[PDB]
Amino acid sequence: NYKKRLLGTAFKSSPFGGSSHAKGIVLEKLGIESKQPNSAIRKCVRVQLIKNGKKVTAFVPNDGCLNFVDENDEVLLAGFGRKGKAKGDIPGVRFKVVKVSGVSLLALWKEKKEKPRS
Amino acid sequence: GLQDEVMNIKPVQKQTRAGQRTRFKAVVVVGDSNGHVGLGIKTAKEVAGAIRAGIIIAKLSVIPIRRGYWGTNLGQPHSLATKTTGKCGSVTVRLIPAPRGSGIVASPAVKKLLQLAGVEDVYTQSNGKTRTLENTLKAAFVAIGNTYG
Amino acid sequence: SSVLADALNAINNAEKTGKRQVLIRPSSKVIIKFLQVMQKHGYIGEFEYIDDHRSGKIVVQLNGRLNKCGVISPRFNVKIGDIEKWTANLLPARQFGYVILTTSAGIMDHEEARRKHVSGKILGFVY
Amino acid sequence: KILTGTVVSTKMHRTIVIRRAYLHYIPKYNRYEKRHKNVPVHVSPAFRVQVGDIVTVGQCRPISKTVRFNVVKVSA
Amino acid sequence: YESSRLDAELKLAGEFGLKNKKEIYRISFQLSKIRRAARDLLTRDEKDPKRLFEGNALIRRLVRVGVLSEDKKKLDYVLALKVEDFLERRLQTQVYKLGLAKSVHHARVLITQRHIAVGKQIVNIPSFMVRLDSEKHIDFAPTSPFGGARPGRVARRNAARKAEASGEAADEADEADE
RNA sequence: UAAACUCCUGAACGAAACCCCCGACGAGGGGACUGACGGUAAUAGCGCCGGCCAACUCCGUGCCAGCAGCCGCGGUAAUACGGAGGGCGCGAGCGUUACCCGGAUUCACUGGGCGUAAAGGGCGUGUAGGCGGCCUGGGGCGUCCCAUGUGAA
RNA sequence: GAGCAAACCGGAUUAGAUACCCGGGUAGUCCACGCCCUAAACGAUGCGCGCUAGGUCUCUGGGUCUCCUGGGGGCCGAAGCUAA
Repeated sequence: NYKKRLLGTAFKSSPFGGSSHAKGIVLEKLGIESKQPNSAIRKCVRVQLIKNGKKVTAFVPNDGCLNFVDENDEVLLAGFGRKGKAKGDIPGVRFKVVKVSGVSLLALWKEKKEKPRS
Repeated sequence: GLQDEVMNIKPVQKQTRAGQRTRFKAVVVVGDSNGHVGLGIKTAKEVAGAIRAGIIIAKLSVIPIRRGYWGTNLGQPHSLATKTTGKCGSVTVRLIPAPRGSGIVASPAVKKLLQLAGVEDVYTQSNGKTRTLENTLKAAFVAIGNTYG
Repeated sequence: SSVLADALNAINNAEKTGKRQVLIRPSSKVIIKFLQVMQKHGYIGEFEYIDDHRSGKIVVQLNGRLNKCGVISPRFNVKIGDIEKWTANLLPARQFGYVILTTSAGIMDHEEARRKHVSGKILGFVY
Repeated sequence: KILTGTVVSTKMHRTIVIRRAYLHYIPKYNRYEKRHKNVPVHVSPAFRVQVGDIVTVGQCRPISKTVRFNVVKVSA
Repeated sequence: YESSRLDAELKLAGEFGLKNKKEIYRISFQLSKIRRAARDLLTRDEKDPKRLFEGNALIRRLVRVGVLSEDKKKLDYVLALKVEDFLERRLQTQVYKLGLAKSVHHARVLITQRHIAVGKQIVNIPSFMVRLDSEKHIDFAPTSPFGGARPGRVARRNAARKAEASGEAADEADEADE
């Protein structure tokens, strides 16, 4: 080109359609470990989104029981949070699964006393 | 009729043998609002001594910014006579006059000077290197000196 | 480079040293025209034609003050050879100091240009 | 409208190719850009205009495809 | 809006007559004095209150500010419209200013309820922009708070004759007028 | 009168259809009709309080469950997780997800740089191209001004 | 093709020694013709021009030659610049 073109800004979440939410199907209910010093088993899930048709990894909030996510449960991805990513904890997870909504297969953690239920 | 506003006071710490010891610096602007302004920076172990020291220093070294002043010939009511662009080092500052109600639209370094300057309404722009210290401030100061009218 | 830039630079450089006089530069019709405004605006004590080695030059009287940095603290070229800078009467620009423009009308200060209602390359700004 | 140009080519029948040159301010850049275009102009007598003439072309109804101009007259 | 108004007036700690009413901040330190805020605090806090006062949506509010911002002169008052520009110009506001209603909300309902007139034509649009030289009369069928209004003085920019229960927007009131 | 306390001015306009005259189809003046409901105190706030950034204590939890914009926080004293109390700011909406522009002068013109941080080409010769000393005269292409047309809604 | 010396062949040192030390030694190092085209190819600083205190040593030319003036190489330093 006349001048080299630099890479521009990229959107944080490509839920495609710039949509607020996208629904996908769980491929696998994996568990990833944190980075930096923190350690634990963060519960995550690969999801096949309809919109992008993209496959993504999403965080599953709440202590949950075991959690209510299985091999092929329908789920909604919020991108909850600005990015919806958990950078400090787990790289590669762009979105959060909304179970607060309790929409789809993701059930809400029951009887959660604390306010984060919201 | 010397208004006295204080730009700000900083703690300015220093380290010496096994020990930190701070002094205070106060920047004080003094002006008639009729065309005379002075800036003085004085330091002292205590904030008050510093401010008073600065005020006295500011009183010395006064400069005739051409804004409005006491009813006589008029400067520009809280605004500048004309647009000037000044480059100091990599820093370039641009000042453009504005009508009343515009406000002082500028980045902080430029703003802080223009306000004590007595300018109420201006449109500004910092371009090039924006080291506030390095030359944005110096650049602003030169820009002000340059103004005629 | 640019003759005009050279002149502004020479004065800028000389003032820093605080030279009373300065061969601002070899004389040119345009350069002298510029100096005349510099005089009227009060930036320089004045200038004079001088003969150096049978070549015409313009001595520029520097004019300084007691308080601090030179009377002409600023002086920066704007339009430059790589990119010319032309401005409409609309955006002459304003600052506390003046800008010297060159118009078909002649070289005028920003205020003067406004009066004439003319535009032109913006040679430089001083204040 | 009316344009002025030179007859670059006599070769065709009843037609002449006139090369009009134009300068103008470009709306975006405002740079003064110059470009020229060739227009086929209708020449009925086929003796009217010879190569080298400067002529004024005038907007006309379509005579032929890719021809919307008639030789108004000879400038020279 | 139509949410708990009272708490907002407190906490903004600025007098807000969401009703005509009292200033003290609701919680933790109603008593303690809080004073001049920083520019930053001022900017955000200013937004919510300037808006909250009018009880208007951000969408409407934004347009008004943008216009006042472009025009030269201090944005704040020009924006403010004591009668000056925009904000107090709204018909709903004027009725409040006129004393027809005790509060801005009440005025809003009056205007919506149709108990208001402008130029005799009845207008129930609170967003209605009142221009200078318009009369804001109280609907014939209605008539009430005018009493008690008798002693109260009115902005120089406006005026009202208690008898007709009419009033006029004389001119755009300056912030000083505010 | 603020409080304490007692009770609840009055939501539950909607109507313009089926204008004329003077005055600028405006303001104003004169010459359209029509409401059963018809008088009750009568839905709610949301975000945040580790630093940036205004707002801190107890309890629960124990690298878990979770938070997270960045730096980061949680492995038995956590102002960073959940609740509570308290606090700061200002919910007929509020918050999330997706996508576009912004911040990004990060495809730095405004407005950045290259001794050692990323960055001088191993050096020269020279093509295209970019740039060009002093004085006078012609032209008026750039440049500036005026008028006019266009710049729909 | 004298000397030197990757690889290689030996000696020693070492826990091991595919190394450093010692004895040998081929390519190569030299010449010609052609090719390769790299580098801490470094001032880690592209070229030209103008302007902005001086001091000191030095190479080369001119001068009225105990110093001035021109070109070049170093050191110290005004103003200024720089994150230092």
